[PDB]
Amino acid sequence: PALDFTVENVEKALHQLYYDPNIENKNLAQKWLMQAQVSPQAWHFSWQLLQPDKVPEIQYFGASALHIKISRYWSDIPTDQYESLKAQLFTQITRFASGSKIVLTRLCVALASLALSMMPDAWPCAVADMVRLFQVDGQGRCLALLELLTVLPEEFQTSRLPQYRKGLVRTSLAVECGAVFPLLEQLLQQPSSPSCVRQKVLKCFSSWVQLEVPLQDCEALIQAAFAALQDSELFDSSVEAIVNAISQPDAQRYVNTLLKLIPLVLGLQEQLRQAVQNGDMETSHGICRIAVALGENHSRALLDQVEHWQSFLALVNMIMFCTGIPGHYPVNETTSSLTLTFWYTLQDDILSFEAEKQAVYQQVYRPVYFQLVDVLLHKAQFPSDEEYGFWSSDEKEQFRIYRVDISDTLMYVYEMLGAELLSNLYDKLGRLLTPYSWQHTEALLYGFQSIAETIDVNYSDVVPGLIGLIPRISISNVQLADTVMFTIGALSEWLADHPVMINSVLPLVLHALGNPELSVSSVSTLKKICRECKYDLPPYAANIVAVSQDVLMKQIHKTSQCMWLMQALGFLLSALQVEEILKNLHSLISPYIQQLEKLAEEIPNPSNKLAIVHILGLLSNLFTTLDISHHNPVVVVLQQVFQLIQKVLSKWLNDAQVVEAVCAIFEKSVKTLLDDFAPMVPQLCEMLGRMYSTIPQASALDLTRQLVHIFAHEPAHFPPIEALFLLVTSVTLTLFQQGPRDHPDIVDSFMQLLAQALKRKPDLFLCERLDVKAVFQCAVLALKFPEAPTVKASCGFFTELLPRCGEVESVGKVVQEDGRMLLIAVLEAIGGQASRSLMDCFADILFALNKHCFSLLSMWIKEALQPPGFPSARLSPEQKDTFSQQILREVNKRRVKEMVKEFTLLCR
Amino acid sequence: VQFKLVLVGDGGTGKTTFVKRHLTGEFEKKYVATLGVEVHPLVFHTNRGPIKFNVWDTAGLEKFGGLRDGYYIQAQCAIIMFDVTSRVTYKNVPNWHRDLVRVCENIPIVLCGNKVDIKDRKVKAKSIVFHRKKNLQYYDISAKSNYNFEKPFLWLARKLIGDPNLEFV
Amino acid sequence: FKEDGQEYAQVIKMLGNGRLEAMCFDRLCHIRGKLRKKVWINTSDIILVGLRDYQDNKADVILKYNRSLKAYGE
Ligand SMILES: Nc1nc2c(ncn2[C@@H]2O[C@H](COP(=O)(O)OP(=O)(O)OP(=O)(O)O)[C@@H](O)[C@H]2O)c(=O)[nH]1
Ligand SMILES: [Mg+2]
Repeated sequence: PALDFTVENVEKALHQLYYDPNIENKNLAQKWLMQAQVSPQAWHFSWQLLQPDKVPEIQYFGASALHIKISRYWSDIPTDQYESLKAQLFTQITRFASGSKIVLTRLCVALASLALSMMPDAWPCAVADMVRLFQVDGQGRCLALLELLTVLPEEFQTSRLPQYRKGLVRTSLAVECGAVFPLLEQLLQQPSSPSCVRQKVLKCFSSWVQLEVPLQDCEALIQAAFAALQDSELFDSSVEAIVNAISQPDAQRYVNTLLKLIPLVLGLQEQLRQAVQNGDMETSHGICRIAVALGENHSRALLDQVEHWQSFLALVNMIMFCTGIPGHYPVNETTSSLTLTFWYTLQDDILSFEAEKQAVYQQVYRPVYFQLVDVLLHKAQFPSDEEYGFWSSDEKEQFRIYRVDISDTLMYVYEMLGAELLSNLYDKLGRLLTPYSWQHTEALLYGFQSIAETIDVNYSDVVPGLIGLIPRISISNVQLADTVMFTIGALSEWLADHPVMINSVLPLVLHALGNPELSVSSVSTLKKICRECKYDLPPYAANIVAVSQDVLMKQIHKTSQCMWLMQALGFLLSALQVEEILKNLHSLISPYIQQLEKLAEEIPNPSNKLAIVHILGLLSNLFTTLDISHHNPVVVVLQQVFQLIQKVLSKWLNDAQVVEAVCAIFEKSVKTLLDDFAPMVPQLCEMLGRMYSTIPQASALDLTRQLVHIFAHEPAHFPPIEALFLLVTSVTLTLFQQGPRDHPDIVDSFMQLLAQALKRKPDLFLCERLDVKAVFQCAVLALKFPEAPTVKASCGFFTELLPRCGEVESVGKVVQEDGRMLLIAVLEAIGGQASRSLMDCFADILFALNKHCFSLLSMWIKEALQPPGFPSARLSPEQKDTFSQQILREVNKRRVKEMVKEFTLLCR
Repeated sequence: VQFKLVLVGDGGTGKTTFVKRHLTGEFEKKYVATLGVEVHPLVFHTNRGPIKFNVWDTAGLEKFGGLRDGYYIQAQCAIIMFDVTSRVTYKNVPNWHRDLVRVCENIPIVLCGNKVDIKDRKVKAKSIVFHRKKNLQYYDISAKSNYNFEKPFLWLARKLIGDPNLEFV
Repeated sequence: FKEDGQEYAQVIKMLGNGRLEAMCFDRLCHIRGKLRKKVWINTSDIILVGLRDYQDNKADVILKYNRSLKAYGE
């Protein structure tokens, strides 16, 4: 059974793919169509699909097929058919003037692709030829022409070509731009042109300025586009054209036209003023996009040209006006957000100038920025509760993110204004605290929160008084309280240096740990406190653990929130004296162990699962941040834990999540204590070794790697870890036989382990159990993997192993015995079997081969290159020799990457 | 309710793993280049009722691209995906948007940044400016840690049905 | 080692307030907050900045160099 690639069959297949509900039917139809598109018969049937007899859904495939035949497979198209292929397209495009827009666009894309594929010399004047060819409808002909001319430059931005060809095309295209522009200018200038056309003109112009085109040439179309802004149907087109022509990178050099642009943008002000009043969001939004597009893209130059300081100021004001548009951003006005970027740039530019002139400009724009603070704090101010509750969830989130962006801009504003701003904020807040709406207080406090973290201690006079004000603030409303907590959390680093103030803020935060509505803030703040102010915290600690116990006893916090509290308590205990710390930790973990005992004895239940996970996680988090080493009783607790852990593991081995959670405790506890992790090593190796024999898990490999890197040098705890390593190697390699690509995580992690081991203790490779040949086989196979990070890790291992040769006889013999295959695999990878991103990770290996074993690499490369077209068929016989001669020399490491890049670029 | 969603974006992004994560609830560690289009129906429960999104999973690699734009026809909406750890994917975004608009102009599209869960991030969160349109919104999704899993489909469902109040069951 | 969107630079001038003017071997450089306070940069010192996508003129000081780069040949 078979279906020849004819129009009827292709059409039936299209109808099936587009309408048949069966998945496999679509998957079959689509494949048969994959064949149909590439098939030669396509050249005949495509046109027949474009006939008026068929639905647009069918016609479009006909157009797309052509587009793909030309774009993907241009090399196959014979030279004699060229003209025949061109002309045809044109004619069809003409027919689709009144036809479906989608198909017309696809055909124009196709013709553009053909043009670019024969742009350099074969089609000398494509633009002028299109113009002449188009000049039965007349208006639709112009529209089609404009669509083509619009698609032409963008299809170049995505056309994949070699550097020389790409440049050679870009030049000839730049030549054509100057022929396209007048056609656009004339069509716009003439009053006999309809809006439908003018839009296509603006879009065409905008599509052309996406390429690096001299602004001085664009000027006329800029003027016309500014004129078109008064028209309602042309606004969205003209604004995009204007912005795309102004915001372009090359426009920075042309200051002469950029100065002539300024008075035009200031002209839009009355249309902006009316739009803000009339509630026309689209218009004010567009006009603001224009204003900012000028501002942020030409600020430094506009300031440098001091002779027009008056204009720029006005511009700034306009932008300021767009910042202070009455109402809130999410709903009332879409404008304000767009403004933010500009402000930063201006600040930057003003700080970029030499100090002498910088003072001159700062004297002008400092009050502008002080006004910017008043504006931004008022807009970020929450609306009334009655109104806010009515906002769309999307709108609330929009305002949240928006508020984050403002919080970000205030951070730089502080870098500009300095302590004076802090003084103003403190004075305002004090004035407010000393009807009454929390929104204002929370606004100022939000500004203070945004700024506080970046504030230096050198000029921090406001901070003490601020901390003085914090308790005076009402905890009535939740948002204000959250802002308070976050503000404290930001003040943490300052609170560490001045522990006398801690007593005034601590109870305010500990109270918030009780309320469930503040969970995210409070805890975080507490963590941020405990992590920063640890040495001075122990006198207050008795109440902290007590309140932590009560707040945890009640189900006030979600689990993920509790975890942070466990980390916090870890940081807290890290400072306290040993005995008291052990007693307190025992007290806090005592209810947790009892619940763990209760879950283990019970048969594995779905309700019990999450309950066990919670305890395991709380333990892990408690262990992550508790470190008396300040780079241990935690080991004492770990020993007692080990039995219950073993029972729980015996009961819940099959559950992957629970197992991972159980391993996590050891992972964190090991990462925390470097040298103090030794007295638990013998017990840990037996637990992990049995766990890895049952089911392979990458986390276990990583843990073994950590144990290796930490405890290698200390021999006293080395013997048990050695057995776990060798066991792991035997289990992986045997698992790898069943499925190579089946478990990339395990492979990647294993490569990490072997690399760490090769670096830390090369002698370990001498042991007999490990199949040093099979390992090398697995790593050699790893470079072929489609998973990128696994390949990268294998490359890392390779990079580590090479200098170890000679120093270790196992590595030397292994490399001598199986060395050629590795270079074969690397050359295969460079040839085109690997992505271009990991190339630099591959090259490293090669470089190492030069640094460790020149004599072997010379012969290996020499032999590997001999067969014709080994890495790639495109490679010439002389190029193999140039790569050989280059790579041979005993050469810097960085140049090898460049050589490799050029080679792989040539191959692909 | 039936709505066709075309899932596009650069190759190796992890969109197939997202779809698989939603269909089976299992994250797949291994990466296989998707050939052509992978059509899978995903159904989400809502207070209005059940909404069905027919996901056409597009090839990202150029060589496996296949029919390409031909999948886009009749799509009510789209999801563009990029890898946070790789800048090139983000650089290619306007290209995917451009091809999508040509076939379907005003359809709601969601931009998704993935592998955010990964410690090292190549793309800062500040850079994203795609959501500046009314029919566009950005999300940080993590197919592994399941962070913001339903968010794109939720936003799309709301914008399509016409009910901003619509929530997931 | 340098990454994409990042150039290795050497300090040319000082602007203060966490800002420096420098000339990459391949612009204005900006050093941020606590990291900038912790490490003092000087003129003609080796550095490494990350290019900003919006403006090629401005970059962010990412790493302070203490010799290996000369051996690398970057
Ligand atoms: N860390 C992390 N990795 C992810 C995540 N999502 C996907 N990945 C990675 O992406 C890989 C899967 O690739 P695929 O989903 O097959 O990529 P694709 O969507 O098929 O791309 P195409 O073939 O072009 O269609 C996995 O091996 C993961 O390592 C994530 O959320 N976090
Ligand atoms: Mg896929």
